[PDB]
Amino acid sequence: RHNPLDIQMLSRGLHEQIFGQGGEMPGEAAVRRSVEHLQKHGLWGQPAVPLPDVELRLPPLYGDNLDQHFRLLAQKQSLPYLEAANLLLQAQLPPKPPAWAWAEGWTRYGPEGEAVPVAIPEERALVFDVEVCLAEGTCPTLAVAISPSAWYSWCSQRLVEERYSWTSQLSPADLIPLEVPTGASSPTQRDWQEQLVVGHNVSFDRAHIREQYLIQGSRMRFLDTMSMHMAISGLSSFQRSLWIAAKQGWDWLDISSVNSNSLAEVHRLYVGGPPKEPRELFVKGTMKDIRENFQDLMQYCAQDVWATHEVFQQQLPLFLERCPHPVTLAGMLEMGVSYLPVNQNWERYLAEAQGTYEELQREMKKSLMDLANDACQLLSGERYKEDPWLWDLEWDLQEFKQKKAKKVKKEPATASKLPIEGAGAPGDPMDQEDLGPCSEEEEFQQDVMARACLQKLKGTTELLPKRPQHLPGHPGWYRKLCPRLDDPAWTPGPSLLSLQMRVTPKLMALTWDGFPLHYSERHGWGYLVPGRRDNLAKLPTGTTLESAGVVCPYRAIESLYRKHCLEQGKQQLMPQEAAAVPGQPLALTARGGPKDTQPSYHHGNGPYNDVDIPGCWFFKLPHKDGNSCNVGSPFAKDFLPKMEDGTLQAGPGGASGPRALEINKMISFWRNAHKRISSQMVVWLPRSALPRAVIRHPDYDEEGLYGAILPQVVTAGTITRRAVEPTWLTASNARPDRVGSELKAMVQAPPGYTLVGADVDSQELWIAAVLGDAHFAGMHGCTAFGWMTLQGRKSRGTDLHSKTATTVGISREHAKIFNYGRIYGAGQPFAERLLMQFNHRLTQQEAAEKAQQMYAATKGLRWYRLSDEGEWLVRELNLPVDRTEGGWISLQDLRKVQRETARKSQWKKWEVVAERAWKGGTESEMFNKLESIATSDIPRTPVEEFMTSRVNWVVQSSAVDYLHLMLVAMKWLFEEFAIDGRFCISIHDEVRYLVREEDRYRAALALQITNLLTRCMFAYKLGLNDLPQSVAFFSAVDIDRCLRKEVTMDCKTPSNPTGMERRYGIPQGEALDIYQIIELTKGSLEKRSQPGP
Amino acid sequence: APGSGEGSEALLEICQRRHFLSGSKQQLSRDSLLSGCHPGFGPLGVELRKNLAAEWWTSVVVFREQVFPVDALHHKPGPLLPGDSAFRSGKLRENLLHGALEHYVNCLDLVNKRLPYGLAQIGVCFHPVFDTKQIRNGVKSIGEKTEASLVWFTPPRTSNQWLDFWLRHRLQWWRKFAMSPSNFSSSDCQDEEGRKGNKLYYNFPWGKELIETLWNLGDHELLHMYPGNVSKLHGRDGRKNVVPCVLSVNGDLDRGMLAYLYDSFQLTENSFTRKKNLHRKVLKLHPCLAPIKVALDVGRGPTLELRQVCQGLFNELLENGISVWPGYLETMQSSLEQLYSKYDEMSILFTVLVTETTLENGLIHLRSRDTTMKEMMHISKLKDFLIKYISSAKNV
Amino acid sequence: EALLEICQRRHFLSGSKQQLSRDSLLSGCHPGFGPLGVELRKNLAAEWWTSVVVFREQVFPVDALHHKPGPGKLRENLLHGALEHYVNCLDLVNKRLPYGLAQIGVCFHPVKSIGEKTEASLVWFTPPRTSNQWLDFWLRHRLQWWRKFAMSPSNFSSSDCQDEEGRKGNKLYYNFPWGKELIETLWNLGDHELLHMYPGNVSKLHGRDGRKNVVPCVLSVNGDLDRGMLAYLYDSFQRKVLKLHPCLAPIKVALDVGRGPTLELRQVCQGLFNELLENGISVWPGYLETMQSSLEQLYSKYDEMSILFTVLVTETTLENGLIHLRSRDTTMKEMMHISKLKDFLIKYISSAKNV
Repeated sequence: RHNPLDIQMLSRGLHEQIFGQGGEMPGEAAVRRSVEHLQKHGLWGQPAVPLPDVELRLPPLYGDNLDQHFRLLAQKQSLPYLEAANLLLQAQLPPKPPAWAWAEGWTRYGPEGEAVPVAIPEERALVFDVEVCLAEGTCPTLAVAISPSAWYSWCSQRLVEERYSWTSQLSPADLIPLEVPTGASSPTQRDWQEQLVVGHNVSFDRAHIREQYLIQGSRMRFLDTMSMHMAISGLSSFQRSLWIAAKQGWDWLDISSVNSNSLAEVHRLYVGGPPKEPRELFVKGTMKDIRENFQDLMQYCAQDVWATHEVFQQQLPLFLERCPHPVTLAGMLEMGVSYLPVNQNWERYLAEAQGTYEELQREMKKSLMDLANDACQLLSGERYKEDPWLWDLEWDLQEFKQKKAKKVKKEPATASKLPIEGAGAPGDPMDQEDLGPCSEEEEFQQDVMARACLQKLKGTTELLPKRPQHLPGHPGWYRKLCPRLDDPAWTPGPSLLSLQMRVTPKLMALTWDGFPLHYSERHGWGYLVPGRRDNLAKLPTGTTLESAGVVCPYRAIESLYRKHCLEQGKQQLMPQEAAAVPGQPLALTARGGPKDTQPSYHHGNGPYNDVDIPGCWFFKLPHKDGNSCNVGSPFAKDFLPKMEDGTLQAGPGGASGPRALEINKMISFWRNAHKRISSQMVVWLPRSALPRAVIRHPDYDEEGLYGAILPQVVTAGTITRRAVEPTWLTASNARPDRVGSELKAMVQAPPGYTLVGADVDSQELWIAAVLGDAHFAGMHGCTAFGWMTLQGRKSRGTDLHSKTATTVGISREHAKIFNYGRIYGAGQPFAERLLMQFNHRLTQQEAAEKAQQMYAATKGLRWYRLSDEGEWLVRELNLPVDRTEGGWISLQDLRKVQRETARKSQWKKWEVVAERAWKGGTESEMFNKLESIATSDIPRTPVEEFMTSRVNWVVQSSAVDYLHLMLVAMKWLFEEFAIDGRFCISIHDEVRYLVREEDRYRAALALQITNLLTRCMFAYKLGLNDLPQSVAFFSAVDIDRCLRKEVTMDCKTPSNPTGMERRYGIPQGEALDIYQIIELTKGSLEKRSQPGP
Repeated sequence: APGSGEGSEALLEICQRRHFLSGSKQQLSRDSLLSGCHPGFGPLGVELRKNLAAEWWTSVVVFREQVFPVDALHHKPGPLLPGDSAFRSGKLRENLLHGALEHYVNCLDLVNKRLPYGLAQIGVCFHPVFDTKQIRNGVKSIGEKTEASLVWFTPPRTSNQWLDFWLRHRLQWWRKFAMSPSNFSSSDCQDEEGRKGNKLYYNFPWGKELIETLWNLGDHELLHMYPGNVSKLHGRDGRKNVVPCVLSVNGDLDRGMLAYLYDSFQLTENSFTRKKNLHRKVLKLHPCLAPIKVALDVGRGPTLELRQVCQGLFNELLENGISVWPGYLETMQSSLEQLYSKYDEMSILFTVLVTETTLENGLIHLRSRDTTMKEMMHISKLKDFLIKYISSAKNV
Repeated sequence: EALLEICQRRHFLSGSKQQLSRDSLLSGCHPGFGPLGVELRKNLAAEWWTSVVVFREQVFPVDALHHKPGPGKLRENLLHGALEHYVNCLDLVNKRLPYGLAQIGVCFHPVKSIGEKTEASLVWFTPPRTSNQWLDFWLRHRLQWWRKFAMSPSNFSSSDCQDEEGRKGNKLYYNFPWGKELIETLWNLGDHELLHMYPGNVSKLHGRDGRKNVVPCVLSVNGDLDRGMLAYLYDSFQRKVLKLHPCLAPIKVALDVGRGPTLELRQVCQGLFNELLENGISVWPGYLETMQSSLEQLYSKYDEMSILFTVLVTETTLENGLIHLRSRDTTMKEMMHISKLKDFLIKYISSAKNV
């Protein structure tokens, strides 16, 4: 239809549920105010140079007020589960702890007793819990049940089952084929009529739901008791933490602190403690014994669990709907029932993955080991048994047998293995085993003469030096072989203690950021102030005789930071602007680095005490993001890694440490990621998989694994409710390449299937967008598409973000993120801080200039605003007051004005419950993430009461809403024929769904359209009655058996593993676009569009 | 560039001297060296390449599957259809793999026809260097290189994965024997046909070099070799039938070795921009790497008793399974220090100078090994510590 | 030949019937060397590598060329390559005397027709005086190689030849019923196969008595290996069974599944196989393989595959750990602790280099 434009095309899809050019934009004032602008913000005149096209032809919908039809969609999903939940909620018969029981169910809350579990809950609705051993098996050992009755299982009969003990191999390894056999209680009940929804708190119940979903079909839906909590009674990152310290052991605890326990404290409050848990933790680690203790108590665990379920629940709904939406609720119902494919490959993609981190370390070690070796030695100096020896000697320790008791006074028939030393238990030593042969000697000649004379010579050499019984029982040399130092002791995966070994940095000569010194091993770095102060090595004739005399290691250690000295200074100009142990700067003085002082966010210097000889040193920054102590680590995660890739760092002459820092840099991300990743373990489809020879056509080894892992996506969670899967909802491409420098691909791969999904850009930036514009009168705007302006212009909008940095000519990926940030919570100080660090010397003052400015430009007129934030002027003006929703709906409870609210009270939250609140900001942002923080650069998307939080969360809370529709509509439409498949994703700005191959094109429309709607709908509530083209037809909808954003990619890196998509499995298939996709599907389906393509 | 040239002389000169490269002259110059118009390698030369073949060889032999082209035959007399002469020069194998093939079907009878393995061994093949012509007679000259070819007759499925499997393994082998293995990449530069199999290279002081190779020319040459009615035996899957695939054989090059001594001391730049210039350097071979493990030593009197028992160590040592340099001779030439230097310039791990301190200072395994650990060693434990040394060192 | 037919079995040499003749085999012209031969060969040569090479580290591995430009010739007197490097390596040991420079190079002679003789060579250089002493004895040395603490090598002949243009040294032969054959030929070029080759300022070469500069003598210790196994290939033979000198036997042991039978037992055997391989012992499993192949129709192949032992891993072991094994000489089926089996063999092995 047509092509109309008081702005951006809208055409004829509208006619059905909207109007294309239909928004009642009022005459001169309204149409003009918006226009008067941009003469100031410089946008119009040329905006009239568009690339407008689209031909839209779709009739799938009916309703009056799209949302009216949205609440309907929400209605269907929400209802069947509302009904089965209803009855679980009003249920009358409390708890019945009978004796206890054993495995698979039956019942037993009883007039008397139990049994009859041949098969599962005919219950129609219940709750459940699950335990899993440190037998580490992610598999079960008991599952607790309420409304009807159900039960515990094979943990505790498991304990009399085979295979030998702990830490190697054993049976549960083969318990991986246990999955299919086990189920999750079948996993299901029937899918025939009413399906029990399940209200629980968090994970691994998410594991009861580790098996309830998986077979790819199932109308069970759940919802956290912890999620909702977050949702209703939740607290912010920093506020809660401050709130936590003071709270257990001053305004509005009503703390509602995630987990269960602290929430029950707020909802109900009695029997409020932990029936169980002092146990189960005093060794969420000891088993074999477990059953004993279990039999007696595990019923306890159960029950405690129940109350929670019951206590949060019967009270958790009402207040939830006290913030009343159908959609929010239904959208989260499916979010929880998410899925993730996997194949034979995860473990392998993951195991090849594991092989590399080692190589790497193993390798820097030798490098290291060697470089340190070379170094220390080449410096002929002083006297042996001291000085650089000390260094080389500690790190390298080996061939020791001194101690640790064990066996002794008992042991059986030695195989020439006889540890000496050995002290307390080991010394009820007795006679035996030493003598010589009749037998024979090897060569006839002087050889025997000599050979045999040698042992004589040697043998006696023993009667010679040292003590004689060391000989009895010869050693075998504990361990290693070359130059390496051994802290071991600690098993905790991914560890390399030779770097914590202070000293490594003087070795690995390192200064160069702020240009130089070399460093001190872990604190700060020297400079060149040939004092005339600092140094009075001076003289005269005195110095001659006495300097040499020395007195203390100091004059020798001093002489060293002094040779070290002139050289550091000469050495600095040369590279910057380019010996008997006292030649290599770092090493000498540094001996023992780098000492007292404080991290103290020291842009500064150390007023003596510290401070000796010719050069001054700046106790290297920074540490806020670290938060509390002295730098301590050169490779310290956080700031430091950033600078390794950073502009400044060291290893001056060659490959050396660059290789080193560079190497480690590669693996850091994986270390930590590592554990969490390897951990999900998994379950698999054995034979009762996808039928129809569907299994057949896809192509399939049949010698591979086709199971899948499911991660707890906290329904809600977050105060924004966004998501709660560190590992999986923290997906990333691979900028800092390497193992798990994303296993994303491997993630999905079922044969007969493929996954439709996509990415909406600034799904967040745009929301912020119309919001303001819409309230700056006509929603066209300024920042937001007013200022996002029509612009894309060849490269694209990042070129706009680019505009932000070019005026202020600078990198953009570093500039873009901070606006997002500006968009979020505060501005002013935060820019200076972050910008400063990532930036350099302009110092606080210049930082000021820039921070203030950037903020000035998008929000810098008097009282509160001009530039770009009439919206925030509204987020702020609408939200510094009462409690609210986000113009769309749903309420975010904790509140500055609103925490305060029955007027001005009690010192007014101290007036520093608010000042302690002044302190959280910046720290909180570099903290926000527990895993990695602010992310890696090149992408990096991660973001007490008062604006900041609140304001930041509006956008966020509102992008949650966003997610739910995409979802609600899609779920809806899948039902709506052309059936397809699954998923919840809701990852970042990505939302992937699974589909059979066919109707994979079909879903494409779904998504497409679903967004149009979402988008469409947003404006009507938010702003009013209309919206544009560009957004409408996304970018394109992506289809592939792989999981990476923007298909062709190929993902070399994991630097390892990297034959990748060659190393193979899959390899990239495009996302159709909007125009194309519609061509094949032609007006969607039933079974009608069908033949031709 | 001038610094790069100096590094080369250092790493080459040391090779002429200290005997690693038998021949001297222009036929040796980098370019020529790589072509092969060189006279050869020192004994040292042999010990390393042998260790290598040997060391590399062990890995190859291990898994459930393993065999040989069995022979490796310069050979090849014959006319027309098999190989096609293109240009000019000679008749000495150019495909250790080719032969490996005739042996194929029988290699097939092997393992019960069961298998889908890798049939191979090591031997010398010849390369000619013919930049370009015109001047006089024509097509003269010849270069030589000792290769390792592993063939594999793989199903359509061992396929890309089995090829890719190799990628993996090979790479970990190098790093294993590499002092700074980051100079060992792979590319996938070629073919609009047969598809993948990547080329390998080393990062010399002047860029990359082609080393090993890796193709998947899955079952295309056998059809070439053994015509059929669409004949013969296909080969077993395990109850089905298939025509066996290609196995990419990194060639050899003496070069792999050639890059190692590089890696080791390659490590030029090492101290090119760091510390004071006392850059005497040392070459560095992973222990298993080095041709010689240690230089026995002996000094003072009686001159013999000590030359003796060194005599003594050697055998004991010789016997154990340790390469040695006997230093009785050694007391003669030089003065202590340059011994060190030579040795370090030699890679010989540690050195023990049995002198007055040796019996008469009754005992002592006298010190040497670097990072300057001149710690006294009662001769034995240590001797048998070295036995350990190898073991752990090797392992990784 | 009786052995001839068994000899190929699963080809222990590449070549059909008429392809390989007891003359083409003596010509190496045969279609080529086969499977099991190599192990032996790599095995053989290697033990020689010890023979003279490992024993008294007075000598070293020299690397001589295979081809020659200019007059375009073939590698026939591998004894030559050494010549060129003498000067090259002389510098090695100050200037002392004497020693050699071993190099097992596949030399030549391709009889018209052609073939390749693998061979190995040693080139020691002794002075005139104690030349003869440090000469006749030499025979003695490896006299024992091949004999190497014999089985049937109670039949290794040696003949003396007057003369020739070298100054003599004797040849080597083996007791071939059909027709004896020359195995190695040691010379005594006490004279010049240098001199001209390395003329001019003779004082540049030469060696020493102990204090006096002199030009040493020239020697040859070659006969070619390629077939050196061909011979040893006969002491063996005398139901079908082929016994062999342990340390030599290309492979060392074998095994398959049994009683278990499917799955795990088989997997365990392979792992065991792998463990034995790590330190240094060849072997052969028969898993996945889908048939029992009997036990005496499969054991005759061990004979024919002149193996050495076996280890029938069974289920009467999964709860005890005891396999029933044999040997390929006298069958006295024994029982054994399948584990200590690691340091086992080494005995029968290391000590097999004894008697």
